[PDB]
Amino acid sequence: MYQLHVRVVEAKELPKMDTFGKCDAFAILQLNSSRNIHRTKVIEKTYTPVWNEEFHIPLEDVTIDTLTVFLKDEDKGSSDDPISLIKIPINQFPLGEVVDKWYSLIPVKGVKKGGQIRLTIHIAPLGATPFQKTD
Ligand SMILES: [Cl-]
Ligand SMILES: [Cl-]
Repeated sequence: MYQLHVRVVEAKELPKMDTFGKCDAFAILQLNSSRNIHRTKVIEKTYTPVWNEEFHIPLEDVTIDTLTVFLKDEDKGSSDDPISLIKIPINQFPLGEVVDKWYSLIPVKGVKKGGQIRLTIHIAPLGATPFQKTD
């Protein structure tokens, strides 16, 4: 009955993945290893993508669940090209609080920089208003 509200706000300091242009970045969110897998839109040709997209993900156990965030470059022939990732424990957010923070993405092998991503995260009972403190 707890919901993870995650606003994938923006990222910065992304790598130039190819000689032809800037990154076409999008983010994938996954709860644990479950089927709850969400994707943002692709922002074409920028190192500072701004998505400002909200996702509402039902949670299984707020003491152990993990959110994986995986930043990738849109498929241009070789599948989506991984940039970087982070695994965020759900238990580090006080229940009911709206937490707006930057996170350091770990670049995958062969990638020169991982980027930094801003997420606003709010875990609340599913009937509460998302992205407002649950007093
Ligand atoms: Cl182009
Ligand atoms: Cl939205």
